[PDB]
Amino acid sequence: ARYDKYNPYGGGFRAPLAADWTDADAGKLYAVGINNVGAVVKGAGQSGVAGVLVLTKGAKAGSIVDVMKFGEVVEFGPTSGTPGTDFGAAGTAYYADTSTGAINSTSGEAKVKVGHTVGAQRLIVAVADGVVDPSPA
Amino acid sequence: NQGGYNTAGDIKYKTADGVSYDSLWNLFSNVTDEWNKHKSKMVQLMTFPVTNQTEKVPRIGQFGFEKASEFGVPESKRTELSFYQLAYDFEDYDLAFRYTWKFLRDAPSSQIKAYHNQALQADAKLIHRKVMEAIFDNREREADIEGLPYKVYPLYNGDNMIPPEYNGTTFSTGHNHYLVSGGTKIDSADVEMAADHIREHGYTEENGTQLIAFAHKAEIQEVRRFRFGQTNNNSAVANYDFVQSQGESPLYLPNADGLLGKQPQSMWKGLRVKGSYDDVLWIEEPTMPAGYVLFLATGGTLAQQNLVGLREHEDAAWRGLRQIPGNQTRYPLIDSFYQRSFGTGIRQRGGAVVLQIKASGTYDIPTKWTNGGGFE
Amino acid sequence: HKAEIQEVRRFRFGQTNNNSAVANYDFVQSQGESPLYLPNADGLLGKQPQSMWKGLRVKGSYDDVLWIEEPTMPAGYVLFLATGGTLAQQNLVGLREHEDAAWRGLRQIPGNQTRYPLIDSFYQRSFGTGIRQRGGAVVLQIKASGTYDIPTKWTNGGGFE
Amino acid sequence: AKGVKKLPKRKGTNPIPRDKWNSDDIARRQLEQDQKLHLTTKGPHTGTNDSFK
Repeated sequence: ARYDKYNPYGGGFRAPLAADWTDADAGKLYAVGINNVGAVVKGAGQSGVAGVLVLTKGAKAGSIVDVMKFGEVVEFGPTSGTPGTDFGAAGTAYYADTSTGAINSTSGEAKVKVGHTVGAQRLIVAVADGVVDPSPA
Repeated sequence: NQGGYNTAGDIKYKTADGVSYDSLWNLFSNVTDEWNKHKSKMVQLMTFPVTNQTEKVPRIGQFGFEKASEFGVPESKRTELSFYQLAYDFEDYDLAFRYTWKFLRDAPSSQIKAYHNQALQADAKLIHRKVMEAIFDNREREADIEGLPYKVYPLYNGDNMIPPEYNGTTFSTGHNHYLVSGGTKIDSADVEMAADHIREHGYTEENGTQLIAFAHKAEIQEVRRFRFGQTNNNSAVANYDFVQSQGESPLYLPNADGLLGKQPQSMWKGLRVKGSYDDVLWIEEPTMPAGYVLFLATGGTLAQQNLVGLREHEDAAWRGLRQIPGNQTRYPLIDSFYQRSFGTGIRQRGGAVVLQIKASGTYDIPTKWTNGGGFE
Repeated sequence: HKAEIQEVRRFRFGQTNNNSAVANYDFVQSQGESPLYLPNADGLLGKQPQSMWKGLRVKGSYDDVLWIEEPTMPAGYVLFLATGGTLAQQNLVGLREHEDAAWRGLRQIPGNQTRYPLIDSFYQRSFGTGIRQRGGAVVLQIKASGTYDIPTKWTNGGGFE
Repeated sequence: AKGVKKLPKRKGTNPIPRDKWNSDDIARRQLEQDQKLHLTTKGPHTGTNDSFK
């Protein structure tokens, strides 16, 4: 995954990273939230899911990261795939697991929609306000 | 070989029937073997002096356009570099003469000059074997340059180095220039396959190259018989025909009456040329082992420098054939050493093909040109 | 593509080819091809084909058509094309470009993100293609049965590369 | 000009075709070198005959 369209004024925001991100996460996409200190964590923080994040190289705690809420991500595939070889299905919705921050196409009542794909490799990021269904039947 | 110390008792006589032992050794004081003159010529037309101990070959990725739109903006494009790299091997070789004090007192000085001349011959034999090992031994080697290890390569050998793309042709891993004919006698099909395995990498007649095939006469005596659309060995049918060179005798010409085109040159680099097939010149190579053909590109934009690099030491004090003063000095024993240092590797991994004529199984290295098998 | 040229150069008058067809002409190789033995001292009736056409290299001729090895050509396809003469002074495909010179050629456009934190730049070209001389060429596909297939590398809407 | 060469033909008596080779040129050049490996001598006229077969 890579950022391709990002808008600094209300499309995303700066925040400090709560923990080190290792180079094993380089080029992966995660859904992210804010902890009670005001720093970025994978999955929902206290904030719920705030946005999505990609780093092109590993980064230390307390470094500043550009979280995306609205924009486009290219070279996209699910968080569990290998970056740059494994890619999304065309035309499908994508959902964050709020516990791990992992993104895949499987919908679920407690998951948060992060976007949908326009062809296999481009994700239109547009993060939902809350979970897919807060009142299951 | 005889070997050991030179001793009194190896001096057979001062004279026999009025002929001096000194005057016999004086004959051999300046002789050179006519085969060693040929081996030296083959090294000269098949090697270049290595100036750079390592080669790096980079490539760049590529991208395309997108269809435009009235309001929105394009996806972004990036590209990345990557490279292969190749090095040249290096090795040291030694020889000795040892004497007793009685021998140096009593022996003719002409025997010492004859010995020096024979070491200077054994040098030219060594370099030729190590140049031919570089081509025929289908195995990778390692070299250290500035303490970094590098791979040293033969031709393409079924390894994971992917050949460069050429004219939109994209090669895989496992590309291989050590070929087995799959039949007991050479086909036109085999010759055609082997020449095209070169020409797919560039090395074409449009690039200005000439292909040469060096073979033992047992294979040339098949190849001279290939006629267009006629059957050969192993039921192959020849897609071209063998045209004898301008100097070959008229009574060898086939049952034909005109030639479309021009006959091949009679001589190339001072070697006699038998003729050509598929625009490859065929040359009988005196050193070539029986069941093998070497196909080699020459003289284009590509292949403008010869196939094999000769690496030598960076300091002139360590280049050439050198005499070392030895460490038994003057009594009772004396010794002296000769040393030669160099090594070999191939940059143009696609610029030649080795074809072996056998019915089945994998390629064999010719015994005479295996690494570790000996020194000539 | 060379897979078809390696068949075509073997065609000989009155002899039989791949699908039991008999050749109504022989293939005659150009000057600068590898030499060939001929049954007769005069050998050839008529004139041998040119070695080079338009800076491309010619293999030879069959039925007075010049044959060219073309590395861009997909495997099972041949393009036959008329050139020169009274018709066909003008090439097969027209390139349309915009009427105003300010909008012709490859152009750089400065991009909406300018200096900090992000920077953009764009390249644009606009053009299109059509044929007038609808009879000026033929495409032959080598397949055993059924309808013509467009080469996947050249289906319209398949890609930009 | 025409692209065809007329091949040569038999003219009543033909020189015998013999194959030139690179190997045979080495052997000939070695033989004319080896021809120098001779010493002139005194004959049987030396009081010993151990050199003679």
